[PDB]
Amino acid sequence: QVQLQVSGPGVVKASETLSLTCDVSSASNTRDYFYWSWVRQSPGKGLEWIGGVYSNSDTSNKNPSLESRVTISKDTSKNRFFLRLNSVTAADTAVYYCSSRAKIYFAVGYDSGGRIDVWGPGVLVTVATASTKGPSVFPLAPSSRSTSESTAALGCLVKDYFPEPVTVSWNSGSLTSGVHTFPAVLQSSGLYSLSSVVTVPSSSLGTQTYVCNVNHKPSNTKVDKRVEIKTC
Amino acid sequence: AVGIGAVFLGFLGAAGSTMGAASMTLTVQARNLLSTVWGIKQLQARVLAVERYLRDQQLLGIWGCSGKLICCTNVPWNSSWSNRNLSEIWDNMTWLQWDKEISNYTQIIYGLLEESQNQQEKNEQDLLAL
Amino acid sequence: DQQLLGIWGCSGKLICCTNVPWNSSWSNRNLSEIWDNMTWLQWDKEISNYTQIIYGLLEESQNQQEKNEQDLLAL
Amino acid sequence: DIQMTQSPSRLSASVGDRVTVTCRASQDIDKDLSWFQQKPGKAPTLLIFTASSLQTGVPSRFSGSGSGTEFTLTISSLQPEDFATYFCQQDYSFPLTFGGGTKVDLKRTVAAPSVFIFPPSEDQVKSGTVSVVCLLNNFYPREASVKWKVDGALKTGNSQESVTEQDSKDNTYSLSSTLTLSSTEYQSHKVYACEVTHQGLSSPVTKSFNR
Amino acid sequence: AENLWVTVYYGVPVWKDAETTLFCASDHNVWATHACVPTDPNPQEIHLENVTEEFNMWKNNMVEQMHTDIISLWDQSLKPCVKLTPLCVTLQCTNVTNNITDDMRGELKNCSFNMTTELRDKKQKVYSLFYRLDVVQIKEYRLINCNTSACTQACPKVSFEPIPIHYCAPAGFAILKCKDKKFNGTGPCPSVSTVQCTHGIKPVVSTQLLLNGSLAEEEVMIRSENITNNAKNILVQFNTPVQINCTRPNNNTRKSIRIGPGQAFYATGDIIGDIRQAHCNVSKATWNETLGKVVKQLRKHFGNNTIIRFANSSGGDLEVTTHSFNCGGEFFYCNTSGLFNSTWISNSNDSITLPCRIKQIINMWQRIGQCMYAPPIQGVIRCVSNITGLILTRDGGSTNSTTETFRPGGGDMRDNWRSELYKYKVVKIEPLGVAPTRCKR
Ligand SMILES: *[C@@H]1O[C@H](CO)[C@@H](O[C@@H]2O[C@H](CO)[C@@H](O[C@@H]3O[C@H](CO)[C@@H](O)[C@H](O[C@H]4O[C@H](CO)[C@@H](O)[C@H](O)[C@@H]4O[C@H]4O[C@H](CO)[C@@H](O)[C@H](O)[C@@H]4O)[C@@H]3O)[C@H](O)[C@H]2NC(C)=O)[C@H](O)[C@H]1NC(C)=O
Ligand SMILES: *[C@@H]1O[C@H](CO)[C@@H](O[C@@H]2O[C@H](CO)[C@@H](O)[C@H](O)[C@H]2NC(C)=O)[C@H](O)[C@H]1NC(C)=O
Ligand SMILES: *[C@@H]1O[C@H](CO)[C@@H](O[C@@H]2O[C@H](CO)[C@@H](O)[C@H](O)[C@H]2NC(C)=O)[C@H](O)[C@H]1NC(C)=O
Ligand SMILES: *[C@@H]1O[C@H](CO)[C@@H](O[C@@H]2O[C@H](CO)[C@@H](O)[C@H](O)[C@H]2NC(C)=O)[C@H](O)[C@H]1NC(C)=O
Ligand SMILES: *[C@@H]1O[C@H](CO)[C@@H](O[C@@H]2O[C@H](CO)[C@@H](O)[C@H](O)[C@H]2NC(C)=O)[C@H](O)[C@H]1NC(C)=O
Ligand SMILES: *[C@@H]1O[C@H](CO)[C@@H](O[C@@H]2O[C@H](CO)[C@@H](O)[C@H](O)[C@H]2NC(C)=O)[C@H](O)[C@H]1NC(C)=O
Ligand SMILES: *[C@@H]1O[C@H](CO)[C@@H](O[C@@H]2O[C@H](CO)[C@@H](O)[C@H](O)[C@H]2NC(C)=O)[C@H](O)[C@H]1NC(C)=O
Ligand SMILES: *[C@@H]1O[C@H](CO)[C@@H](O[C@@H]2O[C@H](CO)[C@@H](O)[C@H](O)[C@H]2NC(C)=O)[C@H](O)[C@H]1NC(C)=O
Ligand SMILES: *[C@@H]1O[C@H](CO)[C@@H](O[C@@H]2O[C@H](CO)[C@@H](O)[C@H](O)[C@H]2NC(C)=O)[C@H](O)[C@H]1NC(C)=O
Ligand SMILES: *[C@@H]1O[C@H](CO)[C@@H](O[C@@H]2O[C@H](CO)[C@@H](O)[C@H](O)[C@H]2NC(C)=O)[C@H](O)[C@H]1NC(C)=O
Ligand SMILES: *[C@@H]1O[C@H](CO)[C@@H](O)[C@H](O)[C@H]1NC(C)=O
Ligand SMILES: *[C@@H]1O[C@H](CO)[C@@H](O)[C@H](O)[C@H]1NC(C)=O
Ligand SMILES: *[C@@H]1O[C@H](CO)[C@@H](O)[C@H](O)[C@H]1NC(C)=O
Ligand SMILES: *[C@@H]1O[C@H](CO)[C@@H](O)[C@H](O)[C@H]1NC(C)=O
Ligand SMILES: *[C@@H]1O[C@H](CO)[C@@H](O)[C@H](O)[C@H]1NC(C)=O
Ligand SMILES: *[C@@H]1O[C@H](CO)[C@@H](O)[C@H](O)[C@H]1NC(C)=O
Repeated sequence: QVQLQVSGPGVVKASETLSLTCDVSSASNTRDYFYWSWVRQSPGKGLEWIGGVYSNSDTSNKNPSLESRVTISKDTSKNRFFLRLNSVTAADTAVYYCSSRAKIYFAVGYDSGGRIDVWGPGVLVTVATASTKGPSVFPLAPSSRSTSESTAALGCLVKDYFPEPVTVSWNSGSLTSGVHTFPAVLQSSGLYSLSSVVTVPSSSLGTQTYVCNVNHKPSNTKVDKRVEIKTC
Repeated sequence: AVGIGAVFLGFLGAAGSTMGAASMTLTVQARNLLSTVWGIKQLQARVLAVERYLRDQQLLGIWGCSGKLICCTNVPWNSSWSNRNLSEIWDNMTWLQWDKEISNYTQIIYGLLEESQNQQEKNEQDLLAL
Repeated sequence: DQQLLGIWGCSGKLICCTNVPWNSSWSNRNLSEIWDNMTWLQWDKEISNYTQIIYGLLEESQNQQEKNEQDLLAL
Repeated sequence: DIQMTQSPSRLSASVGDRVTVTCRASQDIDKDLSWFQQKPGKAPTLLIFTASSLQTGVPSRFSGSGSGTEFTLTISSLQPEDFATYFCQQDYSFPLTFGGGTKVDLKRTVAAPSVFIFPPSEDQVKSGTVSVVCLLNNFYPREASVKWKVDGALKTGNSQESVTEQDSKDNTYSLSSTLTLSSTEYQSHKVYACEVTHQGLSSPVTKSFNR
Repeated sequence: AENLWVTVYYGVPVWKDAETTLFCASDHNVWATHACVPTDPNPQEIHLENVTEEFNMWKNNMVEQMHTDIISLWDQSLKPCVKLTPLCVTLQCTNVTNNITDDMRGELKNCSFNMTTELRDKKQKVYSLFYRLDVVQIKEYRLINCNTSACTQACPKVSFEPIPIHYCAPAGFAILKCKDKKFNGTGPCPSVSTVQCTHGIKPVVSTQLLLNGSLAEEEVMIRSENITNNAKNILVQFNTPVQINCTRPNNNTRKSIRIGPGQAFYATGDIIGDIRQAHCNVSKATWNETLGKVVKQLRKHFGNNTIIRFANSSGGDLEVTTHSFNCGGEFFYCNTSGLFNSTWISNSNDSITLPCRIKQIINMWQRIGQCMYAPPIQGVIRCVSNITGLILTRDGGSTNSTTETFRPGGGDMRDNWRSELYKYKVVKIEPLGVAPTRCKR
């Protein structure tokens, strides 16, 4: 069975050259030829075929939309292949997958009716424009009037940080039930923002200490923020 | 299929595979079983290959299985040769292991097969006599 | 020669029919002009170019036929 | 380029139900189209090739039919492991065009969201930009509508929705609608409200605050 | 109830260990390339996935077959040319003392002798230059081989250049290759592959040093039939070759003497210019690094805290006591004393020069009574080779000893072919099988 592993820079600046390298570890030594291809999936969108190349011939085939920006090369001696994208824009942020396609034959002409069509684990590529920075953490306090209900909701807004990821815990990890940390969304400022909320018994307000612990390795920023009601 | 390669199955590729999976790749094995000091030994190499292929073909023919890859026969399988179940052998054993298992019963099976082929020929003659 | 015949399923048959259709570009002559107006030597000279491709076609056709027969007998 | 259209875009079915998906091309492409399955955070895996042949190791419950322009993928017995996004890829001519994807989710009962709104703190106001967060907690089905009303008037833009995946335990969703504004624009209005409409709410639920 | 019946399967992927005759494939020479099958320009390799096979390089029939084939080829090449029966006569010799170096005093002997003329009733007084290893005293000298057997002059137009040879089995037989790295030459090989036949193996003759061979992939490889036994030779395969530059710079002159009807004897008339010893240069730093790798791999099989010393050959024939090889027709015997002279304890442009002696009377294989005379090669001769391996012998010593001494070895050419055929075995296909099935005819 053939195995594919892809690698490359996780962050590429705009208008630069995005280089991805996918290596193959197989062949069964029978002098087969595979078809090595690249496919991307943008966040919230479907799959799209960038291009591909044969494993023995120089015949390489490209998407007409991306024909002028994509260059696909291969090294058969070292069993790997490289994709280069030029004039990268913000729309190119996507999960890239490298693939090998083959057809099983008994002999040259005796098709057996089988393929492999394998896909690599893939890597996320983000087209950023800002630099590293730690988050600002703002408590999302329950309104004083919302004590009439039996369940209270509180949270923490983690805003203006770059790059991903940020890990959010509650009460140093002791509070896990009811915790929802939403995915990060890139803001018009060019930096990430998210919220981490939790639902708790409203009777526990005033007896429980609720602290959100935010961790951001890239700026080495750890912030512990209390969240309490607003007494008037 | 536009973008697709050709993985040609190789000679003795399914040697390590189970018997059930290895029985699907008999063709790649069977298709190429025939094809001063250097020339003299090349000659006897050719002769050895030819006679081996001819003996194999004769053994196939005398069992009534000429020109076939899988040949269903009329002789029953004696349980004394192997007490293993069908699902055991066809999904948890390779052809090499089977050959090692029944290496000491091949001659009896071959004799029974050729005797049954002779009996079948006699029965066909009797049927054609009517 | 014997194995070449056998890989087409024509073992032991002097005349053996096959499922490969006769493409027109190989020869546009009719049956009457072939079997009653010329010999085998002229025929072989004519189809010398299309011999290997025809052999491969027959070979793959027999391969498909034996695969289908095995699949049918499996049930 | 040959265009693939897949239907239905999203569907809900329980374990053991029969599921059908239709993939249609823009022109005749013979039987050259493969059906592929991809799990969350995983690479795609081959289910069917040439629209009728089952890949080795795939359960026989999966099947494919159709030909020409219209092809169909059928799951006879849905199982917990089958809940993954399915897509249809053509290979009759270049370029290789993929399908739109078919996300399938586990079925459950209706659960109404718990709706909350969080006014920004003063510290957030002094930063020059503010974010008002409206939280929908533990709801199903995924279909929900959140609208932003400022001083009683519906207004569009400046609001972003972020949704967690279907919870492994209770099979519900939670959503955050964040309205991000400048401090000047925030102080240019008084009342901010998020209105939520969902299958489990007989009437819309409006959570609002005055600055 | 089961209703089990025999089913015959043809083309079953089963093989069996067997011995067969492997013909030659390749692209005037002693090794007959003209009489060999043309090799496939695209060799067809197959990975035997899910397969494990047991190999044993020390009992491989391929090595014996190659040895027999090489001996037969050498015998064939030496038949159709002159046999120097009349060369055995009393030789009146003098020391060569004109334009010679201090290290070549007495090496060359200028010997005058009577020789048979084309006419049976005439004699001619001729002279020739003979190396000291070729002449033995009865001022009177005779060829060393005279009291052993007559010598056959090597065919002059026949070249001794090694040519790659592919040993390929007949149909119904395949060759199994062990591609697993760090292989030990005996036991299971997890990574097995099947091939029609092997790569190009040059029949290079050499003692104490494997030249122009195949190198290891990962690291230096130590192999032995029984490492604990001191009577078993150790084969070392290098990962990086060591360049060795051998040269005889004497400007030898070749002259022909009509020793009969249509029979010519080729003699060394005179040396143009200065006379100096042939030698071989080996890079000092590269050799030291290679020996460091060798000692690193050897300490694994003999302990980590044991002294490892490389010393000179114990003794015996000139073939085994010195690095004996053939380069460009000439036969060199090099004193490998500066190479295997060092000790190892666990913790520039200069090069090692090994003097070499040229010999004309050659006892090629380990045989008595079959000797060959090499005609002189005209002009300066120089060549460069790749030391890619080593043959060693461990001294007896004792268990109580805390040091292991390894000396250079060789002599037997079976090891030379073993070092190339270590990753190869031959098997015969068994396509017929019988299985139980619920099918009935
Ligand atoms: C390991 O491999 C390396 C690389 O292949 C080997 O080194 C090569 O060795 C060869 C053979 O010695 C050598 O080729 C000779 O080089 C000389 C310089 O070019 C030539 O003198 C010589 O040609 C003569 O000999 C041929 C037969 O050997 C004849 O076909 C040819 O016509 C020439 O013979 C004429 O001249 C001689 C001398 O005057 C005379 O006696 C004859 O009658 C005739 O008139 C060869 O081409 C390569 O140059 C070497 N290459 C390098 C890089 O060094 C090395 O030997 C191998 N090691 C081992 C141990 O095998
Ligand atoms: C060698 O073994 C592996 C597993 O040990 C075989 O792969 C199996 O193939 C079967 C049939 O296709 C599958 O049902 C199994 O799930 C596979 N196992 C794994 C771990 O993936 C493999 O086929 C064997 N080699 C050959 C050449 O057949
Ligand atoms: C080897 O000996 C021969 C003969 O003994 C030498 O040839 C003689 O060379 C001298 C010049 O030095 C001539 O005057 C003689 O006429 C030669 N004699 C014959 C019989 O040819 C030869 O030079 C000697 N070679 C060496 C290297 O010492
Ligand atoms: C070649 O043969 C001649 C003739 O036999 C040798 O000359 C004889 O030498 C012996 C002593 O060895 C004398 O007793 C004879 O009188 C000599 N005869 C003649 C005619 O000269 C000559 O020595 C031989 N040469 C060599 C190099 O051995
Ligand atoms: C000695 O070894 C060197 C290094 O391995 C050989 O050089 C290689 O030659 C091969 C020829 O097949 C090339 O494919 C490699 O690229 C070469 N490698 C380097 C590093 O140059 C050299 O040919 C060897 N010489 C002899 C006579 O065997
Ligand atoms: C490798 O050689 C050693 C040394 O000869 C063998 O071990 C010896 O076996 C003999 C058998 O009669 C004993 O008498 C010796 O006392 C043993 N010596 C030692 C040092 O163990 C060993 O068996 C050989 N290995 C193999 C695999 O044959
Ligand atoms: C082997 O090395 C020796 C020195 O260790 C070389 O001898 C030198 O040869 C060059 C020829 O280029 C002369 O210019 C020097 O004068 C020599 N020096 C000495 C000290 O003898 C020898 O040439 C080398 N041989 C080879 C074949 O590389
Ligand atoms: C053996 O000979 C080769 C070839 O002459 C030597 O390599 C040369 O080394 C010189 C001196 O450093 C360089 O100028 C040349 O460019 C080299 N040529 C090649 C082809 O590599 C090599 O050093 C010699 N080795 C020994 C041990 O004497
Ligand atoms: C290995 O080295 C030893 C020690 O140098 C060599 O022994 C020498 O042999 C010569 C005669 O060939 C004697 O004249 C020396 O006196 C010896 N040396 C010593 C120090 O006693 C031995 O010959 C070398 N081995 C080889 C194969 O060359
Ligand atoms: C191989 O070379 C070594 C090193 O030169 C030789 O050992 C030398 O032998 C001579 C004899 O004349 C002694 O004078 C030296 O002292 C010895 N050197 C050392 C370092 O011990 C050895 O004899 C040579 N081998 C042969 C067979 O001649
Ligand atoms: C020739 O030289 C060697 C070595 O120097 C010497 O032993 C021999 O006696 C010499 N022979 C003569 C001068 O005849
Ligand atoms: C030949 O002579 C040499 C040297 O005189 C001697 O060592 C050898 O044993 C002799 N061989 C025979 C077979 O007489
Ligand atoms: C490799 O071969 C040697 C030869 O004696 C043997 O002792 C050793 O156990 C083998 N190693 C393995 C891992 O089988
Ligand atoms: C050897 O001698 C010949 C004849 O004098 C000459 O032409 C040639 O150049 C010499 N070779 C060398 C290497 O000195
Ligand atoms: C030898 O020393 C090395 C140091 O790297 C160590 O890893 C290895 O285990 C040692 N071997 C033995 C046999 O003690
Ligand atoms: C051997 O090495 C020793 C170092 O102890 C040195 O004295 C001696 O000269 C060396 N001999 C040779 C022949 O290299």
